[PDB]
Amino acid sequence: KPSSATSLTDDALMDTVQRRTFNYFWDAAEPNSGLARERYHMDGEYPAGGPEIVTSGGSGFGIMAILAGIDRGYVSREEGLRRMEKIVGFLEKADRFKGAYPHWWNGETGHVQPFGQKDNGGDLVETAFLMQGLLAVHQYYAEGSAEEKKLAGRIDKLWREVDWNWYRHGGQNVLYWHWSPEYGWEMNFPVHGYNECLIMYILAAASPTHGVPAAVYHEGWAQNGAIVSPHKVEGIELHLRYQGGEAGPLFWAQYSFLGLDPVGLKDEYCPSYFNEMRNLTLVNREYCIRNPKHYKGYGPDCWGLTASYSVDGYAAHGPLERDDRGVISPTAALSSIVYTPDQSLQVMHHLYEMGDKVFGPYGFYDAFSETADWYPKRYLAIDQGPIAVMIENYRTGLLWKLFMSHPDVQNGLKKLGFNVKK
Ligand SMILES: [K+]
Repeated sequence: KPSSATSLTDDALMDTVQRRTFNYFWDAAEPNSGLARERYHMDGEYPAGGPEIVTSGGSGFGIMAILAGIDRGYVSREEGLRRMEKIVGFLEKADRFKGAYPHWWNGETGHVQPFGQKDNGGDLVETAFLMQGLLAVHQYYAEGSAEEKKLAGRIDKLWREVDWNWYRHGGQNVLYWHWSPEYGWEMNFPVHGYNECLIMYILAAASPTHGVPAAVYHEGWAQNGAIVSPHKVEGIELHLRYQGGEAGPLFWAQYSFLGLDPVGLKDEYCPSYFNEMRNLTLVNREYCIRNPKHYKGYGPDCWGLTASYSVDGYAAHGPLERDDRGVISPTAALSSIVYTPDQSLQVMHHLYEMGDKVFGPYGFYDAFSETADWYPKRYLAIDQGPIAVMIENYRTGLLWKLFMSHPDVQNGLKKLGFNVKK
């Protein structure tokens, strides 16, 4: 029987979450650039950087959330195209470093906003998240209007300009995260797996202009098979060697899989990316259900530990006592809806039922601690984007279908030894 006291259906709940989370990128875009704000605080207080700072990677997630919105008629095609034109216009004029983008710009100036003294140039991980988004928009518009196709061409030129091979630091068989015109290679961070950065290696192999040999992946990312290290965490099998420990924060299951489709995905180092990321999600869920630190509210209907704002600032929360600060981040469980739908939907209903303190005007706020009575009315692009995109991927497979249709992406996957058997 229908009633005001009966719960939203899953579909109406997901619709509502998607509309609001889309509105984060649509209504709360930085007005000058059109890009995703790194952070947005309903309380108006910004102790560690303002809302005018725009994030390259977060904007990549956001443009995918916006694609989802165009496809559902949240906004018109025409409105959608005008936004894409604005975003691409900014990218064509903002600071770039060997065709890669910085982590942050000031949206009002187009100039790099450093994090700390030496990280004032290119960030290739962020570039990779931006490009994963941009290549999906290219495919959405490849057979569109003359105007949409024009925009797609401008994206293809940005894509072509990224010099992935530069970031090998003199032709080494690995990718470095950063490069600065001023400080060069001093950040010195070669990127080895497993962590959130797979899509970087895949896009580097995919580039039809400044692409890298397969050796860069096999030796650099996978370290000649060292990336394979089967072990159990919370009684659950993980196949991969996780950087810095036995597992990691849940976003590692998510960022590189917004456009790259994990379903039926395999390569030399993993017989199913889907199964691995599902199990990572289940390790996270299991730690929260066990709740060894006796935090309030953890359980089957409330789990999900990842990097986010935290009671004492910002922390890389994860399913290990050391990393558990009593803070649940909605993006963790919700962005894993593709891997664990029933379980992620249980969390989504339960969080929605907490009301205003957790579910705000642009969707779920970043993080909360029931134990600490800590409920910030604050958002981050990088936590918001994956909720909208992964809900869509579960519902229609939109972003996967678009990304995976890109002929360069296909060639990069073939070159690295990936196969898809669904
Ligand atoms: K109802």
